[PDB]
Amino acid sequence: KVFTKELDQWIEQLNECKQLSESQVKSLCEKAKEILTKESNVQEVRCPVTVCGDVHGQFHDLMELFRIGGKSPDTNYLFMGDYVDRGYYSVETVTLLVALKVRYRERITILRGNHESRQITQVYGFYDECLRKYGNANVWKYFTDLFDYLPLTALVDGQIFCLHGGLSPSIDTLDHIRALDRLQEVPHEGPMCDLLWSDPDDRGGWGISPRGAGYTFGQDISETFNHANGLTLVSRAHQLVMEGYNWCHDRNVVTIFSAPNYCYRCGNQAAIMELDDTLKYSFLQFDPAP
Amino acid sequence: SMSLYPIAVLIDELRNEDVQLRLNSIKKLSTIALALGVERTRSELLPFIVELAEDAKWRVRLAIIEYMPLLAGQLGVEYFDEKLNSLCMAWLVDHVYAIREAATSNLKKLVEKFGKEWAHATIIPKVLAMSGDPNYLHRMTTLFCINVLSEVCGQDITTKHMLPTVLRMAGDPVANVRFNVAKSLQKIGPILDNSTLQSEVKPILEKLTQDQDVDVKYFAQEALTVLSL
Amino acid sequence: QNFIIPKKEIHTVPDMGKWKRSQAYADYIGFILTLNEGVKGKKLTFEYRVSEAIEKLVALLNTLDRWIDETPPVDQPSRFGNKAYRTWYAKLDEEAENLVATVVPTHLAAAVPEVAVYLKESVGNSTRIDYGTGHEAAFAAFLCCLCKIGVLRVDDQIAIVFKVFNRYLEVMRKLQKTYRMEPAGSQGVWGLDDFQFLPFIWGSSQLIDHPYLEPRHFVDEKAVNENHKDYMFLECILFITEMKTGPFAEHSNQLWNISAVPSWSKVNQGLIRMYKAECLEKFPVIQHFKFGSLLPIHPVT
Ligand SMILES: Nc1ncnc2c1ncn2[C@@H]1O[C@H](COP(=O)(O)OP(=O)(O)OP(O)(O)=S)[C@@H](O)[C@H]1O
Ligand SMILES: [Mn+2]
Ligand SMILES: [Mn+2]
Repeated sequence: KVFTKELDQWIEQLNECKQLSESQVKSLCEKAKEILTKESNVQEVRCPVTVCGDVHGQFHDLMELFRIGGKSPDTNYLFMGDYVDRGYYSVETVTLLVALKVRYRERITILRGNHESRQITQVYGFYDECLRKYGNANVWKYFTDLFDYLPLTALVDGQIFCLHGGLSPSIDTLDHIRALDRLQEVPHEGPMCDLLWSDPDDRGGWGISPRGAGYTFGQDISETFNHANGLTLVSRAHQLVMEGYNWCHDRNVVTIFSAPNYCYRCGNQAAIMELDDTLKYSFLQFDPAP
Repeated sequence: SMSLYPIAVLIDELRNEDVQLRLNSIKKLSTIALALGVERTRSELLPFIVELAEDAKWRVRLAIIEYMPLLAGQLGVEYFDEKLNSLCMAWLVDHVYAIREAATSNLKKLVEKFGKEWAHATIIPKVLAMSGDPNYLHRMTTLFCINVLSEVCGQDITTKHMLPTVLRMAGDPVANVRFNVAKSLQKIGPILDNSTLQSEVKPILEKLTQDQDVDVKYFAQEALTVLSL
Repeated sequence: QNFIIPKKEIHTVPDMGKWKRSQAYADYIGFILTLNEGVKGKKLTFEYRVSEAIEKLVALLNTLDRWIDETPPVDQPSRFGNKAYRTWYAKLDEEAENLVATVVPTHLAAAVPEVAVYLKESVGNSTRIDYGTGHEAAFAAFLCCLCKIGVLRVDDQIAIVFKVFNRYLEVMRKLQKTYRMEPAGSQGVWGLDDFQFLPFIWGSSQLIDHPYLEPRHFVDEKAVNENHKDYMFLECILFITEMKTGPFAEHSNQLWNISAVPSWSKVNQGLIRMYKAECLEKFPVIQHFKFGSLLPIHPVT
C-alpha cells in the first residue's frame, strides 16, 4: 500500500523522537477513528500480551520499555491509558502509540485514561505542549477528538480485566459496560467516570473518592466483581507505585505504573506485566533511560 | 610486561556496588586482557567476568555480551566450548529483550571468528532447542537467530539444519511467530537454491497468505513478491 | 461573631465562575498581594516585630514537628507513601481545635471550629498521602482567617511570611521527605514546582530591585548556597537541587525559563498572573476549597 510506506516511515521517524507534521497528525487521527469505532467498550484481547500502565509523556522511558519487553509488532502490547500530560514528550509518545495502532491494530490495544480528555489535558500540560510544538490548537483538537473513541476497558482471554481506574457501584457486570456510550468527553460523574477514576483501598465496601471523582473500593467488592464476571484478575493503573507494580485485595487486583522516577523526584521503578501463551503473569521492573 | 599491574584495584572496580565503575572497568578489559595474556586472564579475571554475565543491571550484562567476541578471540575456540558456550546461550533466554537481541548479534560475530563448521557443531542445535519453548517471546528468538545466522552459515547448513525449523513454525498457534516465519523466509530465501525455493518455500508462503491474521497475510504476501515467486 | 464549619461549594466545572466572582476569592488574592507588598526588598534576617500570637503559631508548628519525631516511618510494604503519615494526620485531626485555641483568645473562642478546618486541610491528603499547592493555599487561607478575626494585625504582616509561613515550609519539607509523600496535582515540566507555589511569589518580592542578584543567579549553585539564609526563593531552589535528579534545565523546566527573565520585578509580576492562571483557576485544585463565614462563596460585597 502507498499508505503503509507512509506509516512505516512515520513510525521510524517517531522512534527517533521527531514529531509528525500537523497535516500528517490529522490523517493519522482520521484513520485511527475508523479503526477504534469498530472496537467494543470491553475490547477483546488475546494472550500472549504485555500490559503497561502510565507513561505521562516520558518518551525515552517508553523506548526503554520496548528495550525491556520487545518492539512492536513482534511483542503484543496493551496500554491502560494516561499517555499524555506532565512529561516533555506527550506529543511524540501519543503519536507513536496511535501510529502503531493504525499500522498493527491486532498487535496493540490502547485504552482511555482520565488524562485522555479535553478537561484534564488543559490542566496538566498536553494543551501547552501542542501549542508550543505546532503553533496552534489544531493538533490538540485532532487528539482530544480521537480520545473519545478509545475503548474504556479490555478483556484478555475472557479472564483478566484491564482498565485505567477501577470499579463502579453502578456497574455489576461487563454487559453494563458494553451498553455505555463512550463516544463523549469523560463525564464528571457516573459509570464511565468511575471506570477511569476509581481506586482500590484498604477499607471494606464502597467509598466516595478523595480525588473528587470516582469511588474507592475494598477487597470484598473486588472479590464479588471477579467471581460474578468469571475474572481471575483486575489489571489497572492510575496510581504511582514505588516498586513499579503493586498487588492488593488478596491478588484480585494489580496496579501497574510505567513512568520510572516520576517527576524526576520519586525514584520509583516502572513495571510491565507479561502474559504467557497460557495466561500466566510475570513482571519486569525497570529504571529510566541513562 | 604486566607482572606489576595493580590487578587488585581492577577487581575491586569490577565487583563495585556502584554501577558506573562496573561499566567503566569492563571498557578496560579489551585492552587489559590482551596485555595480561591468556593464562592470567583465565585464572585471575574470568571468574569476575562470569559473575557480571548475570549482573542484576541489564546494561552491565550488555557490555559483557559486547566484550564476548574479543574474549573468545583471545582465549581460542577449544576453551570457549568448555566454559563459555553456556553463558552465551543463557543470554538468549534472558527476560530483557535488549539482552536477547544482543546475544543474537553475538552469535553472528562468534561464527565469523570460529567459522561455519563450528557453528553447526556447537550453536545451531541450542538455537533450534528454543523453537519448542512455551513462551512466544523465546520461540521468536529462534527465528531472529536464524535470520542473522543464515548469512554466515552458507547455503548448505541453512538448507539442512535451519530451514526445516522455520517451515515447521509456520504452523504455530501464535500469529507473531507465524508472521516472523514469513519475515525469516524473505531474509534467508536468496541463500537457498531455486529448486528448494519453488518446492518447499513457495507452498508455505501461499498457505500463509490464507491465514486468519492480517499481519501474517501481509508479510507472507510481501515475501512472495520480494523473492519473485 | 457568627461562625460556621467551612464546606465545599465548587462541585462542577460550571461552578468555577461562582468561585471567580466570590468574596472568598477577592479576599484571598487581596491577602496574598498584601503580604507580597510588605516583604518587598527585605531579607529574612530583617529586624521586625514579633507578637505573642506569632510566637504561639510557631509553637503550634513545632508541636506538629514534634509529632513527626514521635511518629517515625513504619517498615511495612506500601504503594508509595509511608502509612505512618496517616497516624500522624489522625493526631492533627483530634488535636487541631486545641492547638488553635492556644493561638486564639478566649473571647473569640467561637471562631476556633471554623478556623481549625483550614489548618486540617493544609498538610496533605491522609488517604492519598499527598501534598499539593491546594494544601499550601489552605494554610494561607488559615492565616487569612486569623487576620479577619483580628488575632493577627497589620504589624504582623512581615512576621507572618518570614517567621510563620517560613517555619511552615520546613515542616512540610520534613513531611514530604520523612513519609515519602507524592505530589498532588503536579503539572510536571509545565508547572513551577511539584509541591509549592506561594514561597516563589513572596520570595521573588524580596529580591525586587536587588543590587546584584538577578533571576539568572538562582541557577548558580554558589549564589544559592551563599544567600539562601536570606531569601525564601533560593531556599526553594536548594530543596529542588537536593531532591531532584539530573541537570536543572531538565527537572525544573519552568524555573529554568524564569532564570532568563531580566528582573525579579517581572518574575513577581508574572508569578502572580501564573498563580491565578494555574492554581486559582484550575478546577481539580479549587474543588477542594472550603467556604464558611470568613471566606464565603457569596458574591463579593
Ligand atoms: N494543586 C493541587 N493541590 C492539592 N490537590 C490537588 C491539586 N491538584 C489536584 N489535586 C487533587 O489531588 C488528587 C491527586 O492528584 P494527582 O494524582 O497528581 O492527579 P490525578 O489526575 O488525580 O491522577 P492521575 O495523574 O490521573 S494517575 C486529584 O485527584 C485532585 O483531586
Ligand atoms: Mn496517571
Ligand atoms: Mn490516571
